[PDB]
Amino acid sequence: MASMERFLSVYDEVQAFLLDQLQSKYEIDPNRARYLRIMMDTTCLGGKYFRGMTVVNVAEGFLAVTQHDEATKERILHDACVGGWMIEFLQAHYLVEDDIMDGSVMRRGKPCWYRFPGVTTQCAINDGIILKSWTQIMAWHYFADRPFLKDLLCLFQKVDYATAVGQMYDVTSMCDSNKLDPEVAQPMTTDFAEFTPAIYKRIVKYKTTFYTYLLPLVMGLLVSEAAASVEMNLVERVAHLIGEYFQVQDDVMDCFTPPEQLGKVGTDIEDAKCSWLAVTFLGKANAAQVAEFKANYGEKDPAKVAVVKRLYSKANLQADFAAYEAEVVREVESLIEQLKVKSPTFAESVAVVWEKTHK
Amino acid sequence: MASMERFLSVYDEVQAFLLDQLQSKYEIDPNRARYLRIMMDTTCLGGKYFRGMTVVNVAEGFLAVTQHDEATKERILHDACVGGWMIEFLQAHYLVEDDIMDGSVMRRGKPCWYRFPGVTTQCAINDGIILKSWTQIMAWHYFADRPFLKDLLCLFQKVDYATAVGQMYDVTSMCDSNKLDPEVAQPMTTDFAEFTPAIYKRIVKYKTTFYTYLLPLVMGLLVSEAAASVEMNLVERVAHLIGEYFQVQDDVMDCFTPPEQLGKVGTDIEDAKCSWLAVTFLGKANAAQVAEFKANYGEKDPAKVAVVKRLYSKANLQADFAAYEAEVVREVESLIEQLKVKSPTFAESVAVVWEKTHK
Ligand SMILES: Cc1ccc(-c2noc(CNC(C)C)n2)cc1
Ligand SMILES: Cc1ccc(-c2noc(CNC(C)C)n2)cc1
Ligand SMILES: [Zn+2]
Ligand SMILES: [Zn+2]
Ligand SMILES: [Zn+2]
Ligand SMILES: [Zn+2]
Repeated sequence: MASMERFLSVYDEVQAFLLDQLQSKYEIDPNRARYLRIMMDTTCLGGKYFRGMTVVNVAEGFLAVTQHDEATKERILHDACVGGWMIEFLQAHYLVEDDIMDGSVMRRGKPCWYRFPGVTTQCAINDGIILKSWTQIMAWHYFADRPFLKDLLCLFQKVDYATAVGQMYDVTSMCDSNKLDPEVAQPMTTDFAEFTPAIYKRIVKYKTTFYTYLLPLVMGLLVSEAAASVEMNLVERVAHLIGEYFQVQDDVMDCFTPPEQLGKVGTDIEDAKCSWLAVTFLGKANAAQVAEFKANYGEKDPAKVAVVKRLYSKANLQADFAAYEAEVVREVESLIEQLKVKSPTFAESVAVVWEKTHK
Repeated sequence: MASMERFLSVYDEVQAFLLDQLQSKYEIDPNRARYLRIMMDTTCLGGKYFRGMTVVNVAEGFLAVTQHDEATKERILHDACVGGWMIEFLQAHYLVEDDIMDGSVMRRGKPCWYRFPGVTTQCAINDGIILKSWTQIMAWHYFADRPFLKDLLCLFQKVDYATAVGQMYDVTSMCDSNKLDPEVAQPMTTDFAEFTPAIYKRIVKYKTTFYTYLLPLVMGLLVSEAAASVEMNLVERVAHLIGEYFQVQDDVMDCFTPPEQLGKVGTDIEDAKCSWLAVTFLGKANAAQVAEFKANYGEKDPAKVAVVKRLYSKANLQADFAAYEAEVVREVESLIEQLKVKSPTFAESVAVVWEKTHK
């Protein structure tokens, strides 16, 4: 059976299971069941399933090199699908809540969930909450007597928290740390002294890399009972690296990719985002350019936003990007190499992820 | 050591642990640490700790009748405190998010967390997320090799989901189920055909009773390894009952308790809440009263809200309340009785909860 076909089938099974359990154990009525079904489809379907499918692809890899009965192969593949869906639903949770937090308009060329006329922020905050509880209902039901249950839940829990800590670093990234105070409305930074590579790297690592890269790879290993074909410090380093690279590209596209293709009008300039472009720009600008940057950044006035774009184009950031890219390629290949010692299968799955990321 | 003193001490220890782990493992900086410390104190302290302290009080009960070394007594009491705090933090999560959802103004005579000038909805949604992840960080750290870890996490997870399902029943309680549709803005009900005792009881059971009553009692039993001194169906029924009673009283106070004492201006009338008062009023009104109810309910126009209050006063709802109260007292005492078979200690703790609730 092809992997996508399995993964999509498992969605319909898990949806049926969750909705049926609401009826049999939570006294739900059909109209509310239908609301949550539509919620689930609208927030969880329609992407490329990179994160979910990685869990499946990692598991498929170990299946080729490990002796198993047929029924075990199926159980492993089914576990990989459910685990994959746990990450997609985790992602959907974060996307629903982030869009509300940020006052976002569109997501995947369609309106954000909270904007749907019969949803509203009042319901959508809680719909996002339910998405994440669904990930745990899946794990407890499907993996009830799996040996990996404890480790899986512990990992998931750590990644979730990292993500939320990351979101916090992200939403406060235009503030001066020394001014943060729940009592005092927060001004945007004037100096941009916290627009550094290290500070940037901290936001992306917590906000994105743990749930996008670390979680699917390690979940793959857990459902395959293969945590011992790898050096966990290595899997960490390579994920944080591929993950960083991922965010550099979406920081670049937020700026220089028409809103048609982005599936979203970019507002990193006007949100005064600590993006790779602003940081890298500030690491190479002369004094007159830094002053012009500061006079325009974080302003919706389209004219000021077109000034920030001008400065980035002028400053030749594509050269910095290709330099970054060359170094990331170096480091990723070296890490892949170090992964091949213990597992060529796992190293090949990390190679396949990095490819999809790069292209 | 007195129980409150222990419980508050354990707060300072758990706060220190969580903040220290952010620094040592999540690369946090001191100013963000201070933000989250203030967040934690402002959202989690200041209440009566009924839910948290019940876990402690249940555990104290079994300590009197069970042979244990001193070090075990302390470990059990310490576990009860941490578990208690897991419920307070769960509650804080729900209060932070509900206040945002509902556009609430005050909570405990102080502004809702999201209203604080240096917070904003953008941060407060995520602060609420962190509150709930903190409950899991506590459990995994403090209860890492406890035999009850699995059961505790499973229970907590079920209660959390129930609560979120409950919130959903609550936020959609003024809609007609047959009209719910994420595509179509939701009108308030015209007929009030879903303002029934059964429908009311469904909202309160999911929204409140699981986290407020079931969770503290069962968590008490789990940390005491005493799940076998009770009949779990009984503990369920008595909690759902005391819990329902709880909501009937706060539905009454939302209306007839000055905002000074409530710690919050009530808006159940103008939110068109399925409260006990509206339901009970509709179960006894004549046709002219139902029509007047319908012409005023769910409207901020204070004059219309004063009409709804008039109708409730006229309709003699206090008599219905005392009738309800007499029946709840009957049923609770009968359940206590059925609990005494297996455990007089547990039955006495359920007696102590019901007292605090009643008074
Ligand atoms: C585990 C994992 C996670 C994310 C990705 C990924 N995300 O976006 C892309 C493709 N973005 C190109 C088309 C610009 N690949 C791949 C693997
Ligand atoms: C386990 C648990 C949970 C809640 C309560 C409770 N809540 O509020 C009150 C007191 N409300 C009176 C002063 C009107 N008792 C008690 C025990
Ligand atoms: Zn965001
Ligand atoms: Zn972006
Ligand atoms: Zn509410
Ligand atoms: Zn209320």
